[PDB]
Amino acid sequence: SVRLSGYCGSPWRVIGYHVVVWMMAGIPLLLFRWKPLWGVRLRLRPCNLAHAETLVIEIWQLFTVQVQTEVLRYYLFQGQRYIWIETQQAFYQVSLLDHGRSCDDVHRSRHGLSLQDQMVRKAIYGPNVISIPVKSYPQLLVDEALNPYYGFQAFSIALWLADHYYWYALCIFLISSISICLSLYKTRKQSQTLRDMVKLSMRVCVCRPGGEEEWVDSSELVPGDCLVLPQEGGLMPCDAALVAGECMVNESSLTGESIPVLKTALPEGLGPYCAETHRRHTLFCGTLILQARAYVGPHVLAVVTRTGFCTAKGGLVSSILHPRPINFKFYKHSMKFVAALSVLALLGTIYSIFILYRNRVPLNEIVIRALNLVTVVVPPALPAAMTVCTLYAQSRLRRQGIFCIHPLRINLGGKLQLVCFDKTGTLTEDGLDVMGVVPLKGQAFLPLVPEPRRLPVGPLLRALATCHALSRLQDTPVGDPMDLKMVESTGWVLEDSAFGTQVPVPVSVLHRFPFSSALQRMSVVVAWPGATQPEAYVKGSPELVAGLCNPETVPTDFAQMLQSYTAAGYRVVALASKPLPTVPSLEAAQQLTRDTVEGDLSLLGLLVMRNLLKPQTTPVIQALRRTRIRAVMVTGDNLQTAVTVARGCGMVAPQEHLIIVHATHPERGQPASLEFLPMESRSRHLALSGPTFGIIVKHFPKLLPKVLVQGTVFARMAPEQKTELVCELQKLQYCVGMCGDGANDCGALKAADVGISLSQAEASVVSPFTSSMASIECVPMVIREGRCSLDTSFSVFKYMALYSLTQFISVLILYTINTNLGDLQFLAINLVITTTVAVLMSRTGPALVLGRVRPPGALLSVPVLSSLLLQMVLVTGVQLGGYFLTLAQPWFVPLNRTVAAPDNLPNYENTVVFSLSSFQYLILAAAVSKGAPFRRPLYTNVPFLVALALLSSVLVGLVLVPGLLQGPLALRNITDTGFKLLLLGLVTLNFVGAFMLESVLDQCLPACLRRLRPKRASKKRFKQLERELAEQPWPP
Repeated sequence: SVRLSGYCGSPWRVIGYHVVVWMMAGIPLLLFRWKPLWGVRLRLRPCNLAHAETLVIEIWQLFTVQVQTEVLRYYLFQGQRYIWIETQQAFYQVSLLDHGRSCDDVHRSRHGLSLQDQMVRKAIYGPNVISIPVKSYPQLLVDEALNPYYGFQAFSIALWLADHYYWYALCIFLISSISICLSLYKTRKQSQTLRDMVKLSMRVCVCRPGGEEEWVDSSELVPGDCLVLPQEGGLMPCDAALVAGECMVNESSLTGESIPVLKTALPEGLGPYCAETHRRHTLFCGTLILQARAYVGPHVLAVVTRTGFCTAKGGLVSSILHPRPINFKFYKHSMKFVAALSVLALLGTIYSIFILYRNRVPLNEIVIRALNLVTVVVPPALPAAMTVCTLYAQSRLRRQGIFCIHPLRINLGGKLQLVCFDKTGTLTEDGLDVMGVVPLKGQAFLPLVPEPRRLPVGPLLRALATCHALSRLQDTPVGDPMDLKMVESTGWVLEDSAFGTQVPVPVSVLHRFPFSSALQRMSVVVAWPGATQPEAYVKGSPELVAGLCNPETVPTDFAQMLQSYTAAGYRVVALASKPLPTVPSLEAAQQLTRDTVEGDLSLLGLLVMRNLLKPQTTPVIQALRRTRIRAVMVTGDNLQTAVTVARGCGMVAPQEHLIIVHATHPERGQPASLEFLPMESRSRHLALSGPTFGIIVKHFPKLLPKVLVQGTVFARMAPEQKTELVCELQKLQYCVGMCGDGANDCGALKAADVGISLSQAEASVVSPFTSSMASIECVPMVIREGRCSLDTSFSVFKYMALYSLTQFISVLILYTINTNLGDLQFLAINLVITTTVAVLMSRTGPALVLGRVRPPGALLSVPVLSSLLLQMVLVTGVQLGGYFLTLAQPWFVPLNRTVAAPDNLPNYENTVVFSLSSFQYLILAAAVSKGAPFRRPLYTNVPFLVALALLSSVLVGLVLVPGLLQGPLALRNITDTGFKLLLLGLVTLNFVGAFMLESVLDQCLPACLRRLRPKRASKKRFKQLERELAEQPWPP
């Protein structure tokens, strides 16, 4: 859903808008930066899109986009270019200009592109540059500092300068500048990282039509141009389809896979070109071409399909630059909470005005001091503290091996209620492994041998070690992981082809028949010194190989045992051999036909190779299931294999039931039918394929929510189906995590609320969350860090509120008696104590164990608001007790009410209130810092503990030892010592009361709230569905 609105230019309206906004006030600019639709409507006049000079885009969010003309009228929205099609009278994305053209069109453009036609297509498509818009420091400062929060901070600096509070104005300016510098640091870091990541400039030879070859810069490429690649290979500058030749490509920079992939020439045909259907033929921008072979012609040719942001790397970089806004509002009723604090602030302000009038202070000073009191509850350090929290979260994850490109996405980790896991690579080992081999003795299968190394030397061992199609590239075996795994299992070393015994003669490959997808098998011709005649070894599908084998060799237990292996999630391949009476020689064996070798075999043994589960998978799955976080396995593999892995990793514990949901296509004469297939070894899981999922999505919208709620295994799903599944689960107000490492999981990881990729680098682009570890242990780490981040940000907001209300009460108490909190005392409180403690509060890390209780999501919660109100009650009580206790002292002398502060400073009332409140800031900071369930205990934070200890020591020095900082801070020297001990006892009483109140609330109050008002329901659609299914189970 996108809406456009073309606005043609007009000078008089623009100059009128300019003068009105500039001269009238700054409020219109604020409401425009809040609601820009009114601003653009006033500034510029709506008109026909064909006459647009400045568009408006809605997606609901508003962007305004200039239109540029070159005659080509184009604009750029979020990197992508849209051009003015005159015939269609619309703006079409250049990503779809040649979309749909067939492979024959690509092979026709193979000859290249005319230089003039290249020039026009470069005007259309733009340069082949993923240009990250870098901003200068003045531009970044303007973008940051013009926040209305910093505007209010500057206004407050003006008010405090007016009241001759120079030190406090300097404090506010320093804290605001620290906030701005932190924002600049993070923003410029991210931008520079992106720029050096996409930096790319090369000279690539392009095949100009007419037979000549042209060398241009990398940015000169346009779609439809023909590249020629170096025979040794290089880096890929564009997104091209391979038309002639083959090449090794290392797609780790794009996909994250380190293995070399075969990229072959595009198959000629009348089918539309697709980067996904023809992926094996498509070269991607940013990948590495290890080598290129020109089997036909003199050079390897590729034809450019996508340039700039159109490429896959361009799409990923755009998704990083313009991320989809986070759906979750973690701070539910944040505006209501801020208004609930602001009504208390307004009551305090009206009381301040009343008492200031009652103190007979001039009206100008009344309004100045009321404005200062209002500015008190807008803490300068709130943005700094809130950015520091996310910076610490990102640092903790990075030290754990988890990298996030959007640190605000971390809080979504503590909101996760469901995590989807791709099976292979993520839950199971990346490839198959040798669990056993099944030799024969005549017509009887021998017992399984776990390791093939100790098998006696013979035709079966040689078939295991030799019947393959390996090719030693760079002294490294490459090819089918099937073959690589079996040959490394045999222990024989590759050296046509010869093999050396691990510890017993070397064996040579006289001839080799390469594997074919249609044949389900392959064969070789093999001889060794000491052999009377060569032996031909065949490995392939057991059913087909057994037919080629002699019937008197194949045991009758063949079918039953192969089914027994297959049902257990294994993968069985058969090994057969036959003696060839041909003389052992290179020439003689090369003339053997495939039919001769494949026919008349003998069954020597079976090979079983299952995909092992990673050791870390089961503990993580059971830890997530213990936390009541749904573990869903969304795989493209077989359903039986998926179910076996799911039961093995603890997604379906043995006491649980698993129902396989099967859906029949609505063929002619009948509708679509759902049938449920129960199987034997919250407690009822469903297993269904991709076809079944699509059938249910189309024809069964009523039963789809229940399937999604109690569906655990999702096998045989295509990547579009994985993305659809993630979206459908999110439609039930799940917070879905996706932990697929694969490249095919790209859409699901982009769609999911938390998308984690397992084996990546520091600079990976595949998903918002990337990890370096191969195990799914990064998922509980992300969840623990997200819960810690949510708890930490809640504690920081609570401390900011408590902070602010405490200082507000102190200023009110001092206003009542016609004094104030003094200049350097504001500086000390707001900078030395509060900013330090607030930016060190968030440094403590997540709890070491994931627990069932979830962090809250409502800032105006009864627990949070009750905590704030009951902490402020005790703060006000302690300060007023201290003030009413210093009055009772005999040495006390009332302040000079005639003058106004700071003229009457130092005075005993200011001294007592400053001392008490300064201790209360540290007390509240320690009180809001909860540990378990979501964080480590407070003392594990050594900077925070050192700050609390040193600041408490400095405050105790201020109270006790005379003459220390009592000159600058303007503290009256209290001679009495029993009174100092009484004040310290009042501070200790407040410190004990704050922690006891926090403990009592945390323990009792949830129980009291549940007993008082049991929740009628839960707003979440999935929880409603879970209760509905408990009432009446759906599959009967």
